[PDB]
Amino acid sequence: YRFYDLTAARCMMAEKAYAWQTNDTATRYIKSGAWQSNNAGLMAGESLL
Amino acid sequence: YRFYDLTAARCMMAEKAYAWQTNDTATRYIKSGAWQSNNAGLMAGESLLLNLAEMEQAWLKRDSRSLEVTRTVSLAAVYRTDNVTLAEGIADLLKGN
Amino acid sequence: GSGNIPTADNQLHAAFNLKALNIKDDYPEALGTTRRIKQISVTLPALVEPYQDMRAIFRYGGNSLPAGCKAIALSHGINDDGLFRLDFNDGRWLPFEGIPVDDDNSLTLSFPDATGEKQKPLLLSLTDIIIHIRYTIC
Amino acid sequence: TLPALVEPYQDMRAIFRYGGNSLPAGCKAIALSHGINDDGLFRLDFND
Amino acid sequence: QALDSARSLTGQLMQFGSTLLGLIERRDAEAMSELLQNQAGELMLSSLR
Amino acid sequence: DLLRNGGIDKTNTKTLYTTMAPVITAAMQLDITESGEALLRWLDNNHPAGILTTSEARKLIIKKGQTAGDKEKLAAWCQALAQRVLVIRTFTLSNAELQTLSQGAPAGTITELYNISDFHNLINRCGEQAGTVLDALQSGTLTVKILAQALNLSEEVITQALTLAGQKPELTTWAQLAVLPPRLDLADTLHITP
Repeated sequence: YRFYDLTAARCMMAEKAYAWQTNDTATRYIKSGAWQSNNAGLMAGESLL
Repeated sequence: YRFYDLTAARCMMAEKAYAWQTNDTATRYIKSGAWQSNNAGLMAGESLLLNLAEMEQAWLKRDSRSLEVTRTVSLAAVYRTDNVTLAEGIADLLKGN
Repeated sequence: GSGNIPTADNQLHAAFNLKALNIKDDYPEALGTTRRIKQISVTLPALVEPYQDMRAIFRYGGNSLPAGCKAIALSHGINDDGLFRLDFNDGRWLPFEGIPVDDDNSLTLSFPDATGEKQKPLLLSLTDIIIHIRYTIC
Repeated sequence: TLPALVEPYQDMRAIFRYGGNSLPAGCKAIALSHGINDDGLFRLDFND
Repeated sequence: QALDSARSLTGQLMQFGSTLLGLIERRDAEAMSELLQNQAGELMLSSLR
Repeated sequence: DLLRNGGIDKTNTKTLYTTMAPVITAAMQLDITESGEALLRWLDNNHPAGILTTSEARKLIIKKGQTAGDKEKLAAWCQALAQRVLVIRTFTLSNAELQTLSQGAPAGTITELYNISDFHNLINRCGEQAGTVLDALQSGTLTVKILAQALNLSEEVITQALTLAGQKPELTTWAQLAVLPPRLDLADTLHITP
């Protein structure tokens, strides 16, 4: 649980680096729903990658 | 058991390198409780790498670009602040003291 | 003494809006619709007393850059990056990288302690400021 | 290489380009900076 | 480079998720294995009776 | 030592529960981490006196040095936690029954365990369709029609048993559902309507 919060902000840093180097802030790739409390967050990193 | 003692000191070396390169000795990341004798130390490296990733992200938030300035010191002028400056100051020294 | 500068308080300060530099007028628009700054290098051909550094800070006026990326230093004043190694392979961005060539910069080239000292005949004999701006047409 | 008399501290305006279309996207066109043995790049590495 | 840095942690969270699903599955087998023995004991009482 | 180490339990409520939840549900051998998450809520909403709020337990468990006092206080808190675990396991109540009861079910005297047992009996009569019943009860949308659909009884029977100890149309809390199983059993053993 506290490792998902680590890696999701890494995905957000990757998305902000993508948005800075190519000026595309309208598009988005790291979207929500990666964590699911029915699964207790199982298979979040699959969706993030 | 004797490999945990190897890798925990590596985590401590990483923490001391983090504390040296950014002057933050008050904070700490590699904390205790990584070994648990109820589990016979199972899942210690998970907790250690959790702390390492916390420290890596604290680095990447604190790591940015920085100003880099050089400065040239003419040491004959800072010996001249005492007016016993270098061109006579090394020259008059002749002794085996 | 004068804050909010564009001899400020005890320092000298420079200011330009890069919209007035006409980057868009330099090359035809059919080449590329966007132009972004990659590297800035500065050359300050002044008479320098030997074994003396030069005090100069160069900075972006707006705020859209990374944390330390917006401001650069200067060391001696002939084609000098604020860095000491110059490698584009570093994933750390260059300073002033990603700047769109439209607007949002009063071009800060600061000069700390411009008053009467060894820096005053230096900045007095500085007959011109020369910059080198490398940019990317994509 | 463009050996012309250049006023000091002045760039040179030149674009060099491929006429046909079989190349990659930005590969077909190059720029020019000052005019003596100058690539459109600033670093010149064949390992890229 | 930030993409690779994010990809490393997302692969690490894939490893954590696989390990966690293994531990949940194995705990969930051991709990049934103990339930069956408690039931076998309290059924053996009735057979002896 | 395990709660004191690891990540600091977050000072915001509803995050305190979900960070403290997996170690507590390991320490009590509960089934799901969300069950252990709602257990802290059920001891926090009500508990016998002098036992710590879980925010106060987090404030105590991260200290400079735990004294000779106020460490058996934390031990009494964990004993109360284990007693509520034993309440949960002695009725074999599910996750959904727990999270319905987690937001303020009184337990601590016998006439409250009677109500918890009656509620557990009603939700076992609901059975496979109990999830939408407790989901409607957690919201404000539990009606007599959906609950009659779940129990496989007529709508004109449950609305009669509701009139006894009159709460009749406003089924918003679980305490009004504990009234139903004695009335339904008594209207079964005497073949009459409620």
